[PDB]
Amino acid sequence: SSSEDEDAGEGISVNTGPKGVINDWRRFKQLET
Amino acid sequence: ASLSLAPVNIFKAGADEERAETARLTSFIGAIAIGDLVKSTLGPKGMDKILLSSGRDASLMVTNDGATILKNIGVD
Ligand SMILES: Nc1ncnc2c1ncn2[C@@H]1O[C@H](COP(=O)(O)OP(=O)(O)O)[C@@H](O)[C@H]1O
Repeated sequence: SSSEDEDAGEGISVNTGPKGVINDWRRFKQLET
Repeated sequence: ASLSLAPVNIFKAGADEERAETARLTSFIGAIAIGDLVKSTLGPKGMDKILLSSGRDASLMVTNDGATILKNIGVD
């Protein structure tokens, strides 16, 4: 009833680029030092 | 199975090794790069290099000598 459970080229040797960028390199290097 | 490409790791942190192809490639690249750099300073029409030191002194050298060029470079 209702009731239920529901309920390559590695060697580079960069030539001139370091010379070109040395200005910024030293700019950062002074503050880092 | 090589030391590098094995399931267990046998090296310190930072230690590595290059097998046949890699070792030969590294050696050939380094040698050819050194030879290409030192050349063009060879013979009567060879030109000189500029050795710009990156140290505190920042020494400047102009040379055509192969040994002088080769000794003043940081090669790994
Ligand atoms: N006047 C010249 N005519 C032809 N070849 C030359 C002359 N002078 C030098 N050479 C050649 O240039 C070669 C390289 O010499 P050089 O460029 O001084 O560097 P390195 O002597 O250090 O190898 C030598 O093997 C030599 O035979």
